[PDB]
Amino acid sequence: MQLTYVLILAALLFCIGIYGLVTSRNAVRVLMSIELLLNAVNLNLIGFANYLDGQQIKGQVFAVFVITVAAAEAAVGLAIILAIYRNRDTVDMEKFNLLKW
Amino acid sequence: STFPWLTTIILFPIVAALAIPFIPDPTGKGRPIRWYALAVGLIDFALIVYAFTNFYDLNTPGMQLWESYDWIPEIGLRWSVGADGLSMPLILLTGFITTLAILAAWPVTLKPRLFYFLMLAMYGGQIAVFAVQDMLVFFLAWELELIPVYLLLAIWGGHKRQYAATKFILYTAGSSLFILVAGLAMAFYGDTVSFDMQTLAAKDYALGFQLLVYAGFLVAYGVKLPIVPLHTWLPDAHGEATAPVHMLLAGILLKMGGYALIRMNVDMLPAAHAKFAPVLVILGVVNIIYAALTSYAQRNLKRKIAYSSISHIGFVLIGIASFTNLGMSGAVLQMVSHGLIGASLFFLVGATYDRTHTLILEEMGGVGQKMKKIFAMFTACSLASLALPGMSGFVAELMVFIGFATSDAYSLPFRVIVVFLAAVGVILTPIYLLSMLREIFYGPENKELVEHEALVDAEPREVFIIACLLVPIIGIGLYPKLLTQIYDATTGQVIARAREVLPT
Amino acid sequence: AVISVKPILLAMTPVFILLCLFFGTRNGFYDTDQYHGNGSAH
Amino acid sequence: ATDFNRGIMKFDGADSPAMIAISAVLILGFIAGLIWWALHTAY
Amino acid sequence: AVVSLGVFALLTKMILQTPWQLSSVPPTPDSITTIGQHFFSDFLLPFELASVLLLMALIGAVVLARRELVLEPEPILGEEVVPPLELPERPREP
Amino acid sequence: NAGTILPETILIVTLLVVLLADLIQGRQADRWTPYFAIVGLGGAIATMIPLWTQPATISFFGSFISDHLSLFFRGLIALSALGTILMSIRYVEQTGSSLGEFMTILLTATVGGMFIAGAQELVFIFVALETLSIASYLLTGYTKRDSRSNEAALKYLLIGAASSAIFLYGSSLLYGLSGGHTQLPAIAQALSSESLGLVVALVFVIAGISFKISAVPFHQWTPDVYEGAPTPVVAFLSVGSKAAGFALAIRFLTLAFPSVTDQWQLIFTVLAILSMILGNVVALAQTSMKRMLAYSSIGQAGFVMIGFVVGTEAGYASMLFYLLVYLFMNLGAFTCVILFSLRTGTDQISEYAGLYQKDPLLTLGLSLCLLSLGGIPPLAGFFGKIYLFWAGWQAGAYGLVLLGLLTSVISIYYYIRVVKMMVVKEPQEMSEAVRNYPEVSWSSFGLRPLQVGLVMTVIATSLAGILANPLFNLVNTAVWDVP
Amino acid sequence: EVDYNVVDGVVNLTGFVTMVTGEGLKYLQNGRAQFYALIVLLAVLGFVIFSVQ
Repeated sequence: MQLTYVLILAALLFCIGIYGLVTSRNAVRVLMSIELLLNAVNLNLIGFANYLDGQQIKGQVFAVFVITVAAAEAAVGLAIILAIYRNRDTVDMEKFNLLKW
Repeated sequence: STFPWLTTIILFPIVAALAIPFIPDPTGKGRPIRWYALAVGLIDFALIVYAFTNFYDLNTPGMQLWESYDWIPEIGLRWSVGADGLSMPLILLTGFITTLAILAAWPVTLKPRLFYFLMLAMYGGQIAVFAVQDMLVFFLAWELELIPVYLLLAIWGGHKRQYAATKFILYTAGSSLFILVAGLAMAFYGDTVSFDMQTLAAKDYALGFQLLVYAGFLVAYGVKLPIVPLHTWLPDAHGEATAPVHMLLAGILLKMGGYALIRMNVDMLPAAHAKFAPVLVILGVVNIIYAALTSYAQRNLKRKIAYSSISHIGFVLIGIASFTNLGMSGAVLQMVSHGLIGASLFFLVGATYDRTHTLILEEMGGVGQKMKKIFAMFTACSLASLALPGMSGFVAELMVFIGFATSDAYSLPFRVIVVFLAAVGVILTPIYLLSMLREIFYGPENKELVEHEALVDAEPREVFIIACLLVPIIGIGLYPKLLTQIYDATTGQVIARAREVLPT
Repeated sequence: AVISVKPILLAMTPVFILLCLFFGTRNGFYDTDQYHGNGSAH
Repeated sequence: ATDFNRGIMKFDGADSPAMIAISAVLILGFIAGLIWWALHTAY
Repeated sequence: AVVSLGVFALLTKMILQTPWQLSSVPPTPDSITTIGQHFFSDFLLPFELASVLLLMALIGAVVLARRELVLEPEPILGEEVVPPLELPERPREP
Repeated sequence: NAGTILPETILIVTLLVVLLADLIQGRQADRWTPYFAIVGLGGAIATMIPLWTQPATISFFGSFISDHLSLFFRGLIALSALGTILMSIRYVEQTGSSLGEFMTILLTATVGGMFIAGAQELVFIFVALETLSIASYLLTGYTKRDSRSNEAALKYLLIGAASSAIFLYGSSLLYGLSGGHTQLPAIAQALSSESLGLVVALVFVIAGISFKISAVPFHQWTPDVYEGAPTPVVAFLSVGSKAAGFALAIRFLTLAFPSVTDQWQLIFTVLAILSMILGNVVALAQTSMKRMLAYSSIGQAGFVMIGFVVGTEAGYASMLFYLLVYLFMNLGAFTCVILFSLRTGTDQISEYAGLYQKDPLLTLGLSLCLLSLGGIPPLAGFFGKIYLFWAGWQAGAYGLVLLGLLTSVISIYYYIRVVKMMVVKEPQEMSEAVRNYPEVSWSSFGLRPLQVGLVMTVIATSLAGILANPLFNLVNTAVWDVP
Repeated sequence: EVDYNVVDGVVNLTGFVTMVTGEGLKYLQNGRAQFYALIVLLAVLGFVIFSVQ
């Protein structure tokens, strides 16, 4: 394990999150696929902190704030789905195309 | 001398146009707002003749009301105004025809608080074009009559107002952008970022650059002055309109597209003129023959004279692009004389149509039996537009034919054919004018006279506005040095600007 | 030896001004029949 | 064009779209034939 | 599947060929002490804004998911009619 | 050293006072609590005038700068939330929602955008961008029983949190290309090589920078957020959440990437030559006013980038001033849509037809804010666009101004179409308000803040171009701190 | 008739190919917010092939 192998792990963990962001049909599976993107920018970030600037970690501080944002973005993010499910009694991203043109 | 005179005339209607919603007593139709807008027109025409008879100081080339106030030093623009010889006939004309356009706007009770606001705002937005010596104020003032003249044609217009109003704002704001583009092209040339109309003329340009600016200016000035490929906005915007609005379009608004050709395509770009000037006179010849046959074939009455106004304009092109002091003095006199003639025609189309309600020219016949003072007035104004001598229509076209074929610029096989081709308009203007007079007034065959056309009259106010406009038609046509002395010395330098370049 | 336009314009201004303010008061037919009414070319 | 064939001296009868194109090429050809004359005949 | 495979092949070409300046020093001198002297010297204003972000995320996520058992049929007022807890621009098709 | 974030910590105190009054008093507090947020936002503007003369300190150990540009963009974002609270005092109070809980999110997105304009580190940009973006998802779905705001809350989240993941991937590589160095002036001395890693770090951050401003390959949320969201929120996401995105584009691309500079002047050209096209031609076939004003602000964001890509001292000063007068147009256009939507329902075009004899303060109001957006003289948006094309024509860019002019004529057609269907339609062609206008009062709850919110913008629309010589010197002096 | 149909036909064609350009990109948005996430992600891939050469 070197610096390079963490980045190709992070660059692959990003693009499974992209594939779930575009293809997934459940409204909640898009939120889990967003969280994969917000871990690949963490796995890139600590891996940039261990091998570069190891003495004063500016990446592991910046790795803390990404977790707290994405925990606050998934707390907001599921409040929205739970407002839709009380009005539209399904969660189907091919059913929310009523603001078409 | 210290008092800002031209800054007053520009801003005094627009300042006093805003005091129209505060005028009291809306007890029914708008009477007190009709009289306030008329009186504020007249005391600005008095301000033009006070500033002209005391301060103009003629037979001097240049501006004599020169007030360069600082506005925004970052862009480099100032508030500069000034009246030279190519503009001071037209400041006087604008203050004369608009004050009658308020007086011809008397029967309007549709939206009279809104009508006289825009017309006073258009009275300031026309004097401001001829007066300013700048380029970002000139583009301001060019499109300052963009929104009031959209609304004057859309609310008080015929049928197909809205198709005529939005074809016009899209075609003029869709062509005013070349004023900004070419006005910025000369401003940044060299090293100075000067925007005054003097330093942009006194700057030296290259020849290859000058043909890009001239073709940019030509489309921006071929729309308003309707050079005949770029003319389709006019007979809708002039065809579907009321007579008080129409006097401001055909009387004055076409003259800005010809005023700006003399200022900014002959002074500033002389070697651009001398390369693409014979295209103008061919676009001036076809301006006469196309628009006189298009006027004849039309049966809508307001649309016949609307296409006629393109034809009288066709001598401004031959007058400008002939490099002679009598050709250019015959073009400026064409712009003044067509404004006085075209306002006196376009008032009486509305004065006829308000009684007979048709404009179709087939259901008419025997209109001259009922109304006589309308018939006697519409004969004297249509005779004025025949280029008939004793009126100013003939002397404006006499100098163009003489001025063109006396220039030592063109070759002889070209000058013979242009004078032979432009004089076909002499035959063609009595064909449609007199057949318009004949198929409305002359005849026994009246209308149904029951369902439509229940009334006929001639108001004693409406006889004034024609007899107010027929005085300076005849008074210029009997002694044209009543006008030629105003712009003798300034036109004599524009031709002196284009003579030293001419073998090119 | 030209007739100047300034004394013929300044002497024609205050007759043009005083005649519009009179001829506005005198009009006919644009208040009694007037079936054009409000909309001035409809 | 039905309002252009108003019941006075017009309606020659040649308002067909086959005539509109063949009237255009002579009229718009004469202006273009006169402009191309001008840049070579004047100077 | 083409954009996700496209981004992945794009990023791997970026990762390998870029020279990183990796240092041979020993990291983490007790990284809870040098991560806490960052929260109150340099990363202080992101640390105080994390408090403002989290309070807003509790005000917003409560009012978008709670039950409307206070007053579901509440015709509050009117100039023209508006339903309760809805934007007044009523849906309409031209 | 914390005297430079004093404009924001008057808003954080005001955030809590308008929240604590909601729990203590409970919807009887909405009679007085909107006017405390006005004196908090106005108190936040009033303390930058002592800071405007200060010599641009760099406070908080290098994490926040108080330059002249950071004082400017912190003024518009507080002013846009000042204009929004003037609108929303009756609108969301008419929905039935609690009024204290709406302003606590709105005065958090205000403090979010005030901290983007002066941020200097890669982490403080991201958190401040998050708290503006997190609060913007909650406001667009705040009505919560609409079946349109529900589907507009979710279209903004699955793109916003997506583009906040693309933006973080470019922030993380920018930390990795340099040897650490999360501050923005410390980055630019460390990277100068213009390799492939710097370009992927550049496009990944302008996929999140140019999402707040809605450039046209990333514009997709804006027409579908703007017709679903509550209308005062839309009035903030078009001025406040665009000045916050345009302030980040100058604080990032001129600090982090001055080595690569021929490329982000070329990517933002393709975002400029294409948002003027699709902002303006697609707004033609729009019926709703809130969806016409959606495609305007995509296209109006294309005019601002003409001053951006040229890169002159008159270039950036021309995009700062155009945002200064764009605040006086969308907050006067959206004021009148709100004022029309409260009187009658379905505020859409071809229902405005038949005005000018029923509520002529609206019709005079909405006209001068729609006409100025099309750039007719003498209003503010004529003088705003002239300084753009004077800035575009000064240094190259002969084709950017010309595309900004042929599409400034198509913009005339859809603004006039509302002005057509307000003042030219006869009293036999009105559909709603056929004696169905509510016989205007300006006496109920919060209507008089709306009346003062419209008159002080129409006055500030018509007179901002004639009186532009103060504002031209306030803006040109904010540009000497841009490299 | 060459006035009303040829030179009026060109001016009434500039106003026709811009109205049908508007109704062609009105269909660019169709709802389905995942499709909006493609164009954000495709343009990220586009500008990194655009700007490296």
